Amino acid sequence: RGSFVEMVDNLRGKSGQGYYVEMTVGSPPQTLNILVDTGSSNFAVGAAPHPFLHRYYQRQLSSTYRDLRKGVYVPYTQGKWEGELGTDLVSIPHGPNVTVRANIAAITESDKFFINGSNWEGILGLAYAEIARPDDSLEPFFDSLVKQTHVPNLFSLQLCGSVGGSMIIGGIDHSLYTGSLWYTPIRREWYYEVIIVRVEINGQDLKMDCKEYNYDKSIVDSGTTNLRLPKKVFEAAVASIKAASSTEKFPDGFWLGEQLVCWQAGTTPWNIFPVISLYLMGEVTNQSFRITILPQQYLRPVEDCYKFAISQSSTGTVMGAVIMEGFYVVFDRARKRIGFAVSACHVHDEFRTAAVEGPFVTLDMEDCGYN
Ligand SMILES: C[C@@]1(c2cccc(Nc3cccc4cc(Cl)cnc34)c2)COCC(N)=N1
Ligand code: NA
Ligand code: NA
Repeated sequence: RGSFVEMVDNLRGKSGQGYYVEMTVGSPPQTLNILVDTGSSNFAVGAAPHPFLHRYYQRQLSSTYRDLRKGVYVPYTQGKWEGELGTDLVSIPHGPNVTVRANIAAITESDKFFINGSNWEGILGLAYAEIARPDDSLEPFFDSLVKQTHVPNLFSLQLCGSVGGSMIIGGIDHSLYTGSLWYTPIRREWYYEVIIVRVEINGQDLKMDCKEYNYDKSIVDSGTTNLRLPKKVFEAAVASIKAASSTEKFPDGFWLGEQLVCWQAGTTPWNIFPVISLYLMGEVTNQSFRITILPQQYLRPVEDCYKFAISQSSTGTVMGAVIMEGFYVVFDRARKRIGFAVSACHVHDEFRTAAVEGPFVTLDMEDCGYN
């Protein structure tokens, strides 16, 4: 409890390609790098020699593999994969010293799923059974982990924005954050759904009906890059950010994520860009707290050229890597709550820092949830 030195800095990645952890599947153990995803609930790994893959799960080499004789087809907005379901023994070498039997989707065919040039070969869906494919009877990895061992029912993530970080399975490491954790309820166990109750750009309340912030939901998602906002809310959001940054100028394509913007090095104009504050529903009636991020988070380096990493959504709010990179995030499943604290490793400058502050008084917070 409070210290897990063997799990610190167990995450790796490249900018724009996500955060992965080392895992092993099978007996004898086969090592794979696996993308950490709080926004889905399947453990799925490449199992055939797709050209983009450094390696893949070879079931024939595992004595502990059990076939479930069942297939799954998983289409996403743009990409898809299909696989064969089975179970096997799974470990996390820089995680707890346990081995569990978990469901695994052996990916046999995929389209626009694997990234050319990336160093990961599968995905670890850490969300709940409700959104597992093909249905909620396929037990997610973390559920199996907790069912089968003494690992406490929680994990935490420090995403450090080339990239790195920590996944603490079964606890919290207090070295990884400053100040206090502040918790928001998980509204429902499907995605890690939360409720946003107020939004400010540089102190300026958007003053929208707070229902709009969570239309049709708001989720915390390590498998998405952007801070994604409901269209109606995005429209208000950029309008205020554009106006806040009207000092200098960039094309209108930039704000729709349709083109990059560039400055010469040593001299990105950070200060003309506003901070973004999300107030989150608190643990107590009429009580909220707020988390604050920087352009460092929402203007993402591409290789000094940057993408604007806030975008509109038809799927609700998605607090992706743009948000999580400012914070140590505690997925306290046991108490159905999400904790945020200022990350010890977050990218900032000498003028502004990421912030987690409270308590604030906010009335009618339950009206903020969409139904
Ligand atoms: C299943 C699904 C999925 C499927 C495949 C890859 C990813 N993740 C990613 C890909 C490429 C770049 C990334 C950079 C970051 Cl920071 C984080 N995830 C990244 C996520 C669908 O999309 C949303 C979701 N939550 N999970
Ligand atoms: Na247990
Ligand atoms: Na601390």
